[PDB]
Amino acid sequence: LPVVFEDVVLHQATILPKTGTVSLEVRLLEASRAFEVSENGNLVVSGKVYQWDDPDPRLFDHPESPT
Amino acid sequence: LPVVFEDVVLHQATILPKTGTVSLEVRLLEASRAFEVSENGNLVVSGKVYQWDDPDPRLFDHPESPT
Repeated sequence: LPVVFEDVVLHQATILPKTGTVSLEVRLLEASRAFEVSENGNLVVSGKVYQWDDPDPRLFDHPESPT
Repeated sequence: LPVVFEDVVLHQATILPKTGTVSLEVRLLEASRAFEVSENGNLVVSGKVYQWDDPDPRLFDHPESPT
């Protein structure tokens, strides 16, 4: 699955506890191509995610270095 | 449930056929206070909906008439 992200925003950081576990819940709106990762009902990450219809290798050619 | 809608956008108008039925799907994102309505996988309405914490009856007082 070649994937594409767009307009990702990180609102707060999740501090992994030394002991125990923390549950991250991810929700998708395939209609709008949006996702939201929430921790205990508090927004953590929000953006757009959708499959890449036509991957193009040319995107990964290394640009000429200015120096 | 006193509710507040914000930034409501309608994308395409759904035509009810004379016969049969049309299915409407609603998905809420409680964390982001955003909703989204889709039909057959095509976006129909998007926006923000959330519960109104402190209703104010002052808001519904009838505004001064233009004339």
